[PDB]
Amino acid sequence: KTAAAAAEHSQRELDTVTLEDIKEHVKQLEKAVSGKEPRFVLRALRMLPSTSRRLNHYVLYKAVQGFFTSNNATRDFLLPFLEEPMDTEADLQFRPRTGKAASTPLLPEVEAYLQLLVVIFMMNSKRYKEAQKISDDLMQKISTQNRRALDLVAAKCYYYHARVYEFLDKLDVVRSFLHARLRTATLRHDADGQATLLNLLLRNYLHYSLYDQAEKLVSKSVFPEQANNNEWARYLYYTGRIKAIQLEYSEARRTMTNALRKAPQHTAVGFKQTVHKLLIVVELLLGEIPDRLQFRQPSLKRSLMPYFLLTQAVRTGNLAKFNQVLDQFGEKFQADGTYTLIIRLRHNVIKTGVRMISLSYSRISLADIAQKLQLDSPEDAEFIVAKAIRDGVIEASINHEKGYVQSKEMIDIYSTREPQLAFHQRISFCLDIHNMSVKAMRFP
Amino acid sequence: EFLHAQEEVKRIQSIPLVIGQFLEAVDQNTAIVGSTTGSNYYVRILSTIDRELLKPNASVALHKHSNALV
Amino acid sequence: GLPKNPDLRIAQLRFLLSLPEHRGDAAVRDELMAAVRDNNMAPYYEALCKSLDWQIDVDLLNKMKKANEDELKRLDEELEDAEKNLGESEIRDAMMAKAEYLCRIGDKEGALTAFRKTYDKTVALGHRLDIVFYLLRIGLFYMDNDLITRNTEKAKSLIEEGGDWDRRNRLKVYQGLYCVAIRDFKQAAELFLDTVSTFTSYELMDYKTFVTYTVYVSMIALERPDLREKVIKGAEILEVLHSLPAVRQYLFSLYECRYSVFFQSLAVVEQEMKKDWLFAPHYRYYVREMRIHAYSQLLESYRSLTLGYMAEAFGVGVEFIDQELSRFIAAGRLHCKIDKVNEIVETNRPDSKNWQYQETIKKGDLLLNRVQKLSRVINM
Amino acid sequence: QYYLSKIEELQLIVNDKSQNLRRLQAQRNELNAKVRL
Amino acid sequence: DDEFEEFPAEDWAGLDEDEDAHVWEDNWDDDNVEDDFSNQLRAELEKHGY
Amino acid sequence: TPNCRVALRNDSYTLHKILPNKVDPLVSLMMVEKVPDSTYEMIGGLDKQI
Repeated sequence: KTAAAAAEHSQRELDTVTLEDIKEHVKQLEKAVSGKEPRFVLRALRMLPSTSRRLNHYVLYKAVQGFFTSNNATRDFLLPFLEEPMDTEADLQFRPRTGKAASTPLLPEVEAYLQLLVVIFMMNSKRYKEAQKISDDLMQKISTQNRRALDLVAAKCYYYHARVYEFLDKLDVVRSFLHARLRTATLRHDADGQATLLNLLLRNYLHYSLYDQAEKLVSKSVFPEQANNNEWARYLYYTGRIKAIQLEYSEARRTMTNALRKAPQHTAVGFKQTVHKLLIVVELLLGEIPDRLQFRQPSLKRSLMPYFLLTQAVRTGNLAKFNQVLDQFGEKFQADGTYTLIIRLRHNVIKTGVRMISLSYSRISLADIAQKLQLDSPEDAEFIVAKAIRDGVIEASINHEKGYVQSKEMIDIYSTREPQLAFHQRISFCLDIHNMSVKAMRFP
Repeated sequence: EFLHAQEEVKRIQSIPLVIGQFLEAVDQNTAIVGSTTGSNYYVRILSTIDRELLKPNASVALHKHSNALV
Repeated sequence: GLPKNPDLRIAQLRFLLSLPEHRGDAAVRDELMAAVRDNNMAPYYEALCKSLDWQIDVDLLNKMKKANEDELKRLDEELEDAEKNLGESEIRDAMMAKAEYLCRIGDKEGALTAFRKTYDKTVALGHRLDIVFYLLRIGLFYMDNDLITRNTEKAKSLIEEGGDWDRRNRLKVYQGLYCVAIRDFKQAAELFLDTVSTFTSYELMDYKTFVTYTVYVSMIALERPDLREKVIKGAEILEVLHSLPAVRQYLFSLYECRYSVFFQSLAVVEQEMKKDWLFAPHYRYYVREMRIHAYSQLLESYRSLTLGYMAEAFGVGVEFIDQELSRFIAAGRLHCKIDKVNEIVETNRPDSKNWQYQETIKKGDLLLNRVQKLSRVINM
Repeated sequence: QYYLSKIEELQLIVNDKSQNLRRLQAQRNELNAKVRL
Repeated sequence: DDEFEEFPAEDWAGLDEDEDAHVWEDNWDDDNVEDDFSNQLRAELEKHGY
Repeated sequence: TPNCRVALRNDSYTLHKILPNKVDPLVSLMMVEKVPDSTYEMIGGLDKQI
């Protein structure tokens, strides 16, 4: 019994440590209300998920009954919804509010936080109906109270609300909520809330493959630049994916590499896996040879080994081997949603090989290119080089005599100037950096 | 206006220098030098030139009438 | 420092018996001749894979191992129990004898344990240098690249800072990490031309083997600039090429740019590197990189050299040279194009300005990527 | 009072931009005083 | 701090071996499969007759 | 403080700042020496004399 008692006492001590973390959060909001500073609010929201992975029904009920010294609708909602365990030997001195603290009404910020914390705790417990009810109460309270600092909270609140509704499969129904809060955020200039709601809407259109509506909304909805880093990364990745579906290739590669760089390197393992697969497929379709250093990703070895074989097949120009490996391990490609693109690469391998061999050779025979890339037909080789030149990916031309292709030339007026023309945005970066400094040099 | 003033105050002449050897940098904004004719006197060191070439006992240059570290 | 060198030899023999199945008759003979000796039972958990589970010496050889290890263990117990010698005393060399027993006789695990033990115990300059050397030698023995990197890191960071004229005794195997790895291009050569050996013939199995490593590393390194004044001028270099005629043969063939003998000698070089555990560039930098350099050297100062004549000036098989050129142009080097309808090699060598311009725009791309990442770092 | 809030946010932006704007002027004036000294 | 498990986190289920377990840097060509060069040169010498 | 260095003025020569020592660094070594270590442990063979 000694070992079990010691383990239970230790886990109760960690429960009390988590309760002290929640108490520190409450003190953080007391300070935030005192100082009118939402940045330290952002710190509280950043530090919540770190401790979110270990909570207990009993310690949550402890925090509820302690913080709600004055009777309130939050306590009345948590009393039936939160199912604390049976009697526990450990109790704490629950008296945080006395006198004026109990007399003063509850803070809307801490109310939104208790609601969001209850919904995250319900999802951790794998409950759905109580979580949706708490989230509805949260959005109702945030809509009713019209303070400026609340909408910054409302951004991540609506974010996680729609994430819950995605598990609920109410991800279609929550669209009305998303659009209503979008209109409220448009009224209140809530850029972060707007960013969150567009991210949730884009994930909804992804889960329903509603890509035509997604692109029609993205092409008209302006996304805030100064938004949160994570929301920016999610939005940019979704935009890159939909551009890849739309065949917007240069924009797709730009957006996907930007999203990979914007994502935290230490975290976002699933996001990283998705961006590796996206870059592999899209750049192989482009013929842009995939980055070899990316294969050293410790979390993507098994997923990229068939991707490595796909790269090898793209370079070689063979068909049967990669068709076999797709029949073997193409189900994950279908789950990722690139299998249509997978077949598109399977049949554009010849295009990519033609680009590479045209870069290799000056005047290559059409018969030679057909033999190299398994065309076995002079007319098909001529058609392929025609299609490459009309696409403008390469400079290989056609002379119906034998297949002549022009070579390069020495550097002209603009060939030395295009780098400076495309790179002199350095001073634009400098000026935005200086303006950010001007904004962020508060003295007190 | 302030960029103009900053780039305007940066004239520092320094064309007609003379040589009188430095003794050592006692501190910043203070120093002691020995002229060619001797006459060791304490001077003020400007911030334009510093340790990068302010080695202890190397011959240095001074202003014609100001004998100041240039 | 002589120990772990015959161990290196037996490790290379195990390599030759295991990886190439062509050597499966003479490799067995040399492996047996050097494993029935050297007390190979604890270092036979690796040898069981190729040959039988255990050669027929079990009783006698295991008795010898256990008796020797027990005698050394008794000696160590006496020194560490009856006598309270601590720190700067003979207990340090007693534990060195313990580690020598556990290494030259026993398996690497006990040797590593005794090493780490005395390293954490005594931190004197000489003791620390000796143990760092032993750790590097055992790591390069058992091909623990992690251990090799660890000892190399600590030595190059702090251990070699304290104490001089011994880095000259250690760099020859400290650069073996670059030697065994792919990095045979710049760093290995730059720190490995030093012809100051800690022993006349040890560490890397010989001074001749040391020279062969030098020649391979330099050949990977560069083509033909004032390499005449860098390695050819080396008097010891010319002497050792006199000692090894075929080595002198391919080295002078590359220097003279005579491809007819160069390609045969280069194939011989690749075959020799196969028989060597330092075979990391199995498909990248045995012969393909060297001939990339050679072809660059050849077609540079040329504009349109015919495929048919460059083939006979560079071996035979015009089709073989054509496919090689196509493959290497696809690889990226060999700055030229092929006029197939006329079978010509039209090079495209940029001017100094043009090529350096290209390098600057490449680095501008890389650093725009860098500054965009840093702009991500800011504002978050 | 919501247009009042919007005007207050605009005033906050102006104040934040004017912070470093005044600080840069003050420190450059200090630099000019230093060079005059 | 969260790991963003919402995006599909399909960890690689092999956990068997690192193919490039050392610091070797591979190239797109380095992983082509052939009988190296010595055998190919031998075949070239044979087809030319020596 | 006596036996140190000072800064003076141009005409009136009034004091400016009491400079650190300049006489000592310049002529520290003429025919004398300050205290070395050369401890008696190094001294050997003459114990009956020391």
